[PDB]
Amino acid sequence: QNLKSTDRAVQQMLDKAKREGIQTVWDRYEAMKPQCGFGETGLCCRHCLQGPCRINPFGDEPKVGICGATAEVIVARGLDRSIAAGAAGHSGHAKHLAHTLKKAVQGKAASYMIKDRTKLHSIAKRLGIPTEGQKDEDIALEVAKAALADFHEKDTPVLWVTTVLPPSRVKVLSAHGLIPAGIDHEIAEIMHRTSMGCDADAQNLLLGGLRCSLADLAGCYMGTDLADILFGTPAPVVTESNLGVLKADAVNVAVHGHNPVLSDIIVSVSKEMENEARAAGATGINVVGICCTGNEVLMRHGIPACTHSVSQEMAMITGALDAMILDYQCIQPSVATIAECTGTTVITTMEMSKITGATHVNFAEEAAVENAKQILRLAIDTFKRRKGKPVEIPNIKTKVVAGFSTEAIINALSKLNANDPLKPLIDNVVNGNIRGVCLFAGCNNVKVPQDQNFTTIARKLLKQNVLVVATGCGAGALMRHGFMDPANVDELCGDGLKAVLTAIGEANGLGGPLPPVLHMGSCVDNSRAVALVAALANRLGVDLDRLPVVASAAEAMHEKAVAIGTWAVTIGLPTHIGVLPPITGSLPVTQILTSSVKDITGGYFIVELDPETAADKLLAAINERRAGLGLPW
Amino acid sequence: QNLKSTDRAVQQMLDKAKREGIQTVWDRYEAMKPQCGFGETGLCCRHCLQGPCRINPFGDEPKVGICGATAEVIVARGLDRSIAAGAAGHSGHAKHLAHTLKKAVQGKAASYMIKDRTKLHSIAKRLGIPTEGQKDEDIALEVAKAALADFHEKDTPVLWVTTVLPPSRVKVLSAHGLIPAGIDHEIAEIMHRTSMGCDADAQNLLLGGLRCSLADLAGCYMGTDLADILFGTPAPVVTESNLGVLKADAVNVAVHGHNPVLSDIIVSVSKEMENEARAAGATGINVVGICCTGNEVLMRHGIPACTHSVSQEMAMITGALDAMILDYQCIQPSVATIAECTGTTVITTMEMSKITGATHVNFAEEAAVENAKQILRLAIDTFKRRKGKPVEIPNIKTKVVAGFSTEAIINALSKLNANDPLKPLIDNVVNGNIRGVCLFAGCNNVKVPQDQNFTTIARKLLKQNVLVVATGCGAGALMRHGFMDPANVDELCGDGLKAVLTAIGEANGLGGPLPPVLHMGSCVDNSRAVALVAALANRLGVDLDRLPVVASAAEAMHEKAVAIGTWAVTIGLPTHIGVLPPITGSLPVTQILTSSVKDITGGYFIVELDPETAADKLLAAINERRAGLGLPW
Ligand code: SF4
Ligand code: SF4
Ligand code: FES
Ligand code: FES
Repeated sequence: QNLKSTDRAVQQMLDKAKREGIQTVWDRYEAMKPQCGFGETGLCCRHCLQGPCRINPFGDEPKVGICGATAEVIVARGLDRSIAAGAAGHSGHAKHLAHTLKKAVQGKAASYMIKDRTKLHSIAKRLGIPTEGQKDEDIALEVAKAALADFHEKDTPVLWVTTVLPPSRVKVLSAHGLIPAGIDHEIAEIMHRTSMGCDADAQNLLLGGLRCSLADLAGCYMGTDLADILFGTPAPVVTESNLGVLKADAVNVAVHGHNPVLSDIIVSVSKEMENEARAAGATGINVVGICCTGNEVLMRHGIPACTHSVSQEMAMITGALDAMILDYQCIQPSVATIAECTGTTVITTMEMSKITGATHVNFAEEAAVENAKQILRLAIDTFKRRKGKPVEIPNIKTKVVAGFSTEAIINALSKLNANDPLKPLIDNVVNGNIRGVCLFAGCNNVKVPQDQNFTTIARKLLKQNVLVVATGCGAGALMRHGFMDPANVDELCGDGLKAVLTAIGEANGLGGPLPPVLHMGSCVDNSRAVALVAALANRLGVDLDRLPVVASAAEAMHEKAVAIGTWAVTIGLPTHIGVLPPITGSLPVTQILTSSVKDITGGYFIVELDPETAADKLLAAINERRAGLGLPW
Repeated sequence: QNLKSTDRAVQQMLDKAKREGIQTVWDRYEAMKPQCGFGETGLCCRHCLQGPCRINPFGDEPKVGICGATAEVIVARGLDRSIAAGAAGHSGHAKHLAHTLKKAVQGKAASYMIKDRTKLHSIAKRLGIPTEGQKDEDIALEVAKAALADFHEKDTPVLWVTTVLPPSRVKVLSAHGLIPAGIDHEIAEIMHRTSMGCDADAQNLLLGGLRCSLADLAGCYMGTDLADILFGTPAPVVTESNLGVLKADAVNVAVHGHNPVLSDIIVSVSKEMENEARAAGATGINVVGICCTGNEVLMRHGIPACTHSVSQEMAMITGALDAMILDYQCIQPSVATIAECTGTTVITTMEMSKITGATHVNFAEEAAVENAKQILRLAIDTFKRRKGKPVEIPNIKTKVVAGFSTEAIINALSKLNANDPLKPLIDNVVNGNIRGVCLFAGCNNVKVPQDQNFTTIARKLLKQNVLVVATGCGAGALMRHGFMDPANVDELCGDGLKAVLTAIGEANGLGGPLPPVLHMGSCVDNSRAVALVAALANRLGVDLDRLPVVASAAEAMHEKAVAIGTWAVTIGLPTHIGVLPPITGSLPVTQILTSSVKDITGGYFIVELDPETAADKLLAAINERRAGLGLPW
């Protein structure tokens, strides 16, 4: 089972699923082998009913699509649609939060409110919305209106791009026509230009993809901004991760998906139904996180993380998961059939994300508390149905220190330099105690033994004094293997990084270091890493493509992860991807994405499936940036 | 060659391409055989990097996608994305025209203007925009603003849906949540909900697809409305079609694509450069149409149609096509390589639709006349380069009567009843002289011998007294085979239909009938057929799903054609498709789309590849509707 997952709790549940005959994502993967090589290389097109068209990577015909589309065009069009789909998910999430904020301050949903006034006012200021002499509810109404306005064309470009990057970067992007005009506008223009008989030039297509990836960035940053207003900006928190955070004698409720508009309420309501849970025989209601929605409530409330991404079914296999409360994105639809076997109540809540066989509860912000109670009462009923049934919760968990929003990181650094908080970080980059920064992002992928790339790469970088930050299921992988536990700094970190983590920790009252890896939150919270890197750029007076900062989507899966990787390139970062995107069937497209895009944005993809080799390539990229700054390396 | 195309001019050019070694769309099709059956049946998914996933239609594993996605989900998600892509093309076209209109009346593009004031005021009235006491430029600015507003959420739904269908139909659709909130909003929500780990219920997914198809309808109707304001509403016109409209001694310039914002200007400018063309040795500039842009200028100006859709390369093979001026959509990218062999100058004009190897001219409304002159001067230079070269223009053309906008049809009928113009049509439906109405729409498809389904089905319906209207490359197929020539009424039409065509024609001064088939314009001008059918419904006080009206996308290809077929179903029509959409791998999805959707919208798909059988099925659907109205059949 260690070929399937490096997580020992997952291995234990894989054994249980095997002897119980429950098919898993790994079993469905094995049944899919050998996979189609045309699709794997990108040399397949179904964009019209003359298809499917495929192209042999090598050999004889077919060499060209039926309409004349070359390999270059087919690969670029498929890639562009994946970016647009990712942008559609992150920005649909943000759009939902924008409507929630508007409702809240219009008096239409009293379960929601402005919790972070400071964040609200700074966002308003960033956008040029006046605050002086204004009601908070009116400032927020203006912010929500501005958020919704960025989805369409207007007299300004997308402000959640142009106001969040340095002016020099906006200038570079504008010169190449890469600033989005509107988030949904760009998504639609991608779908148009990639449809049959439209755009048929690889460079033109890919420039469109870069622009659409910035629409994805805008959606991420908008989602983080709005969630922080509504639910609070994260600060350091201590909790735990992995299946051992389940409790046989509690009602175990997983929140799973992405948008916490529901699950932040589930958290608060669950606390108030403790006595109702005790009346039914439980100790209380044990809310645990899966995937991004779990990251959101981990960051804000210290809710323990149960599992992530590829191993999500395994939480159900314990037999102790009484309910799984779903919104959207990254939910394996198998959970609805597995629930028949495990007893778990799977509940969908969003109109546009239903799963056949799951119970649907039509969540409305107007009714959030009542919806939560309905849902948790199904969870309580399910807990009662498993009175006397044995469960198998692996007794495996790690300690997790998390909550490192960019505001929190700045505050932590400010204890070393109150009026120039980024300077202590830059000082230690300059003197080599910090070699660079690496952001781990994205999913697990059934093709890669779960977590193996994240942990292999992170271990090598940490020993080379790289400051590692993480989001999404990259953070999930790292937390479940101990990388967010400060007790592991001695083992994992080079001496210079240890010195810095310790200096910052001891200045924040901890008597111990910061953890080896800084958890910056959910996938939309990749925007937080952008805020940090942009602030560093501004403090240094350089653009992001001169900073020793890289990104790694080491086990990427979702179209959202392709979008994030693409905007990391577009904003200037060397960006590793540890799974093959469907591009190897076109050398010209591969060359654009890994090489000549450097001349456009200064970033570039590093495609590398071997994680030891990927780490060396990422270190080389960091060190090239150090050399460009005149720094030792 | 008659297995490839039923058009004799196309057959002749296929022989020429064969002996010259020029590969065609039919050759690239042959090289693609056998095509992938997983894609053909819809049982393939590449929506994440764990894929590709396929499902065997029958037999053993793989039976399910790696994430758990069933055949039903995979097929519905692929279909939904095709609808969104079609919606993105028709509404990108409309959006462009909306910006052009705004520019025109803001004084920013004097080559454009309000040409149809009557149309402008009636659209304003339909939308609830005040006209009394307003400048035309201000009415138009408001109409353009309303058009752009329908692309995003706002306090009203999409007005180019809710103001163009009968209130009873809007009520049925609203009750099922099918009215779009915004055109690009729905496109993005499709891409979101079909991404990995989101919507996974076939019925829910397909309801989303129906709503997105109405976003496509809105884009079509907006495009027709705005083009009529800017360029004039079509009225009856006489011209010709097929390759014989090329002239060896003229500069032959094809306008090809969809959006006529450029090609309407090309037409007017070409007339003024006649003397410059004569100075270079030509008789003049001969502008001819390909695909929809050609339909647009055929309808408004009587520009002859050269060819359509699958046979577009054949215009170049004559050797006489001096330039091909492209905007976007349905342009085989092969034309850019074929041009090397044929001498043709292929010119792209739109930023988001480029073709490697073609010359690009960056058209701007602000500069339309100057751009046109630059483009036509390249065409003149190319004409000069072929001094003394033999050309092979097949001497094959048909006479075409076209221009039957809905306003024109109403005006024609009004000569039989001035104050109740629809009543003569309804009278003849009631007494059986008109059995029903059939709209032929959509593309040619290399899988079907070109035009064979359109002409086979049309011949059977016309003999059964069906009033046949046509758009797009369906109109192209019918015009090239003589179905728009009134001289063929005796041969083609049943006696009752002949009587009606003759009565209307003789009342309009013609001394002859209307043509056998009424050309209602381009693909967005399928919206004109909706206006006609909606007006009939309103006059009868019934919904569209009680009218004896059907649609046939008899040789469909483009994602746009899937979108149109889907909104024809959604607004209440029995809708034939003569090529397999990728749905046969899921019987549940097939059953929804061909049967249980009747219970939602009253329309339904008729999937039938045999055209004689399709005609019988369409007649049965028409006759069932007649029976529901209590009419003989
Ligand atoms: S768009 Fe071109 S390459 Fe794609 S399926 Fe259609 S014919 Fe084939
Ligand atoms: S979304 Fe599911 S079915 Fe599609 S490729 Fe990914 S794992 Fe396979
Ligand atoms: S041929 Fe397998 S992905 Fe299309
Ligand atoms: S397996 Fe051929 S279309 Fe994917």
